[PDB]
Amino acid sequence: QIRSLCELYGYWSGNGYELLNNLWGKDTATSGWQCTYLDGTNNGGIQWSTAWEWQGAPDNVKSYPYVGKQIQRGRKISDINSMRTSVSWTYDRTDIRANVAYDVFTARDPDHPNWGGDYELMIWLARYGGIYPIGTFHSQVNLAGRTWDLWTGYNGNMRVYSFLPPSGDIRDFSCDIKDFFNYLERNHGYPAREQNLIVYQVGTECFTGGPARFTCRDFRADLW
Ligand SMILES: OC[C@H]1O[C@@H](O[C@H]2[C@H](O)[C@@H](O)[C@H](O[C@H]3[C@H](O)[C@@H](O)[C@H](O[C@H]4[C@H](O)[C@@H](O)[C@H](O)O[C@@H]4CO)O[C@@H]3CO)O[C@@H]2CO)[C@H](O)[C@@H](O)[C@@H]1O
Repeated sequence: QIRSLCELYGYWSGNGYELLNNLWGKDTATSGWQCTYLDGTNNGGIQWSTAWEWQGAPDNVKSYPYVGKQIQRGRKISDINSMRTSVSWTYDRTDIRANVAYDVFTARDPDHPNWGGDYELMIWLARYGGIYPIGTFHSQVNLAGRTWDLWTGYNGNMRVYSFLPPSGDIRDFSCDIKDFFNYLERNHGYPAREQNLIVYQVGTECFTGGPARFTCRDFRADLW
């Protein structure tokens, strides 16, 4: 690896991207740790990985190490035409409580901190070990060439929309996240004209299990 980010909130940035050893829930663990590795910044993308083992509190996320596309504050979702992104990844085992997911926060306050927002949009590419997203099943949705189970609910005051694979995982994926926002704007009253983009990330929420290793063979993200 080029860089080893094994500290709590170990951080790298470059080429318009950032990487964080985001162990935000680790104090709920009874044992374990996690490191995030920058493997490469080849071909306009990021190659990275994270190794971990966690025990305790099986409904509590211990971490969400991520790669993020850096963005300028104050961009209304309605004024973003496209959020084209692709990811290729593997997990070395699936007998773990973990996901792989895109995470996007928006807020009416353009200076909202990066830990949350008024709304959260997740796109899950894996759902291992019997975990659930926030909330309850809403409906099925056709986007990005696939069918999704949309779940909705609240984390505090924040409305969370999670799009899940009905079956299996999706280890090679590409989409335009604006298709997902546009769907929410039309059918869920999502106030895109009032909401500013806060973060634009992909990573893995880790609950329990391991030793496990997530490898992101390639990540790219753009927005116009
Ligand atoms: O909290 C600040 C922290 O947030 C991090 O971002 C979180 C979002 O806050 C969060 O909404 C979301 O994590 C979800 C996860 O997707 C769900 O699978 C999980 O569901 C739990 C649920 O909470 C329980 O009630 C239920 O019984 O069990 C299920 C699991 O089976 O809930 C969590 C939130 O608790 O996604 C984001 C990534 O972790 C930020 O990354 C960080 O910066 C912030 O400090």
